[PDB]
Amino acid sequence: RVSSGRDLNCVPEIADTLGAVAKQGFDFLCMPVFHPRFKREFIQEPAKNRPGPQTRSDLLLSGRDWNTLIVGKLSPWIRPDSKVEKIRRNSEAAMLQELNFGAYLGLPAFLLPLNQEDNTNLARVLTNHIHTGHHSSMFWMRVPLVAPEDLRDDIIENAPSGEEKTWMWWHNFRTLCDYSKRIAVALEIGADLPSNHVIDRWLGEPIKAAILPTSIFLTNKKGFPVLSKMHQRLIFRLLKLEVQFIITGTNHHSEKEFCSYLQYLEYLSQNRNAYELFAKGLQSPKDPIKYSQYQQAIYKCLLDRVPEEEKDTNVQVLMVLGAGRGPLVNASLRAAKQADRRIKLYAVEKNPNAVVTLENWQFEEWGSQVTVVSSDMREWVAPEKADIIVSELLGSFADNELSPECLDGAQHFLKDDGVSIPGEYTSFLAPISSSKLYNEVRACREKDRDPEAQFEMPYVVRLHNFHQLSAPQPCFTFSHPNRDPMIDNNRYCTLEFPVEVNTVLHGFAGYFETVLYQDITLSIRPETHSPGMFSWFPILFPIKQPITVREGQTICVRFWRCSNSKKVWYEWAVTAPVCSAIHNPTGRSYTIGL
Amino acid sequence: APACMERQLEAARYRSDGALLLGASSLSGRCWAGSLWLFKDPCAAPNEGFCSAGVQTEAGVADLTWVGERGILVASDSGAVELWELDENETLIVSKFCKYEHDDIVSTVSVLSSGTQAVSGSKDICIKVWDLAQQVVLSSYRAHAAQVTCVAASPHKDSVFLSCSEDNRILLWDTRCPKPASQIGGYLPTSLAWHPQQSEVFVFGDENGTVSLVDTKSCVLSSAVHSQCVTGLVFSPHSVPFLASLSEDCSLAVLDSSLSELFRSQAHRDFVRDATWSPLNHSLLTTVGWDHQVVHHVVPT
Repeated sequence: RVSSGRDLNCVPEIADTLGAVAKQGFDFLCMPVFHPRFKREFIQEPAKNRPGPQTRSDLLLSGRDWNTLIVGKLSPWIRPDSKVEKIRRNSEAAMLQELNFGAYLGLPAFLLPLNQEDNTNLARVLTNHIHTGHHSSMFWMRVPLVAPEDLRDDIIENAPSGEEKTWMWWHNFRTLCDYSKRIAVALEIGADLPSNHVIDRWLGEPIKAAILPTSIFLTNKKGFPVLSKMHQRLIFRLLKLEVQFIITGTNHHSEKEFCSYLQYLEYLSQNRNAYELFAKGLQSPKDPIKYSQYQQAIYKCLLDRVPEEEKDTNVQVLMVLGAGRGPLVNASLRAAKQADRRIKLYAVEKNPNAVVTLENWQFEEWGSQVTVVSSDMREWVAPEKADIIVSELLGSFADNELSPECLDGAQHFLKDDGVSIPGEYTSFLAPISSSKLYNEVRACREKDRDPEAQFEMPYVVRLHNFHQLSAPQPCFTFSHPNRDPMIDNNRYCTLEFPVEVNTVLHGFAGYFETVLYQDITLSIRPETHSPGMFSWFPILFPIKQPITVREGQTICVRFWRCSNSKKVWYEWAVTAPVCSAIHNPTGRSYTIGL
Repeated sequence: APACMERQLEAARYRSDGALLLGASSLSGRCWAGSLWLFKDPCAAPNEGFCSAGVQTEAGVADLTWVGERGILVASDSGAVELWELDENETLIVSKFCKYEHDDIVSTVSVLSSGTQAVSGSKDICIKVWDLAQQVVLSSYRAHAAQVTCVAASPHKDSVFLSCSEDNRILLWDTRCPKPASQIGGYLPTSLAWHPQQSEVFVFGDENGTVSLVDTKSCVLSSAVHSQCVTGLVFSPHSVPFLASLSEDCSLAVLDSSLSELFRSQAHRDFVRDATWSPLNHSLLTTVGWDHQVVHHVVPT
């Protein structure tokens, strides 16, 4: 359900306001910690000796009300990036005072206006307050989708980049605040919206609140406020990002008792999938749709391997490499029933903790049809030659987790007429901008290792708070069985991705596509996502220092898959528009061990 | 009547019979509500018991002005413009209306020269124009890019008012035209005053304390009067008027057409908020501040 709040700059008494506010159903109140007209002097005599209390005392509300029901506001008279020395230094001190009272109160969050082009000083005052032991607070920088210098009316006797610079205000803020997790954006909407190509970027930010003026709401024929469709789409995306919606302004629909504006959010939040339902909650490396497509593939093979009159006499030899707990063996068996064909099966797992489970299956359900091998597929001196080798040694990135080195190792007991399942798989890459995934990468900073090695290692993730810059391109192709002698899985690849708009690059996202057998495909590529398959999430490859890109350029990225008899690893580097150090050289941060 | 008043006095406005009007607000404390106080005697102020009439508001008071004689117009903290009538004997104050037509604080309010219409500048960037007799807004011009700090209705032409904002713009407005606003010529503008006789020429004050005289047809004759933000520029009722200037420097400087300083009062302990020359003694200037003092300065002329 939607969460929402009220932006009141006038608060005569807090229990009166919070009393009537909560009755209208708002979850929280954004209010200022000091009166916004009450200018204060600190450097200048004689005003700095002002008697009396500087604000309403914190005793008026219980500590639970402050920490949950309230959000702060920075006073509008504060221009810490003003050019005038005396207006600046008084404004640095007031901000510390209104923020430290934000700490002393225990407020969950604080609103800070970003509307100027230069906000270098404002960040310093906020960089000095984070490093004070005040972690119970958040900063919601108030930045609009469209600047005030563009939303205005052109009714002046002079003529009235220019659409994206609302973001560059922000990226130059967090970059000055070292991409702190304690800084978020409250995105101020207005009646004029940018193109969707920008919105798709803004949702890559940590949008944590959305400020909705009442002046965008139209009036329907029933007299109730509504949003035109170009807004309702954007709000449907914001709801998916779980932001909190703030109703700024006042009742223009003066008859309707201001709570009507909130009622429509509680309408849109209802009237708008299983991958998002199953997914919830970065990690360093019960899906029957994924196993059925293995089953249908085996069915489509056995009919193709076995003529109809050899059904009773053709002993089809399957080797289920990486059987694990044996779901692929139930499938390999169910296909035979579905195909009505004789199969003999060697289920191979090394892990004794699972051989215990397969061996129990053999005695309870499968019978003598299923052989189990306890030695590993690279050691086992097998007695007979497989007609098929079936497997999921795959990973989120297909050539990860040693599916090739194991299958091409288990190829010396495959018939020359034989096939392999998955027979082909090809991994896919695209650049992504994600300021939230990048901070969740830095959050992995771990003691007793090189503090930048967390960027030289991938992370599995349900990509949710991310923007994608280009259609994914195939990086690495593998087809099994290898029809050739020596030639090696050590591979080199280069990819060039076009770019449309100014945006940071924080990594490249891994997907994959696999041909189990002809016209049967598991896939998590977005443009060809398999239905209802969610076992394999994408992966994230971070980079040491983010890359800020200009439109019209190309992102040229080089990946290597390199290996020896001991280790297997990846290396990756961005070289256009700018050179990024070759990541994970010699497996110093990441390996998938043979 | 209200038993108490607030410390931080924000506005002072005489009328023709010399009666003094104060707007007072709580810029601190538990309740940021505010109050209007009418004094037949400017010297009886600020004591509550010596007033003639006054009333509490359900929200702050940022600015006020006189609509005719039996009425007051009020800029509220609540994003609303309130018109308050006086009683028959002017011992009581009554709401002509209260209307919430701003998404943020009503920073300043001025009345157009005919007295029927009013202009309410604001921090919610849109300036608006009010019809006081119909009690409804006719126009809403969102021309600026920031907080409209101050405005000034023309003293001769009803359709004309000024506006300035933190975007450094200084705009002349004419609500008869199809694109009403036009720009007048680095420090930001804080307050404006039309010259009551040279209706086409005005003065402005900026945050750096410089004071200027600039014509509509044009240029910056100016002087560095104050050290800090010039909150208000006010013109005396003389034939040859004297330009009062009051600042956040807690000082009051009074000027003439040459912009040279004739008088300086550092008697205020805090920000001087407003100044209004008395009609019964043109040498007498009354001020108010957040230090709660009500001061009457007599100026050598």
